[PDB]
Amino acid sequence: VVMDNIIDVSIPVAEVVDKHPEVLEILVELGFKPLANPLMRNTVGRKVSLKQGSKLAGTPMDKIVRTLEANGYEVIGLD
Repeated sequence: VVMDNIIDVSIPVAEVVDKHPEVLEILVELGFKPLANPLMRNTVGRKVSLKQGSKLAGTPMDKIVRTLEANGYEVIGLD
């Protein structure tokens, strides 16, 4: 059963990164690289979810979901 490493794409990106610090290295390769810096991530990243952010960054959600699954995560909060 899935228990750990769950990522909700519908909550603010900062909340994701706080819960999963290791996921930041993945996200910066998926159009979220300004959020590498804590100050940026805790400003813009508190307003934008992965779903919202992907539309702004022009990264297709399928690319994000595939990448996250390939690195051990289970994704929730999809449309």
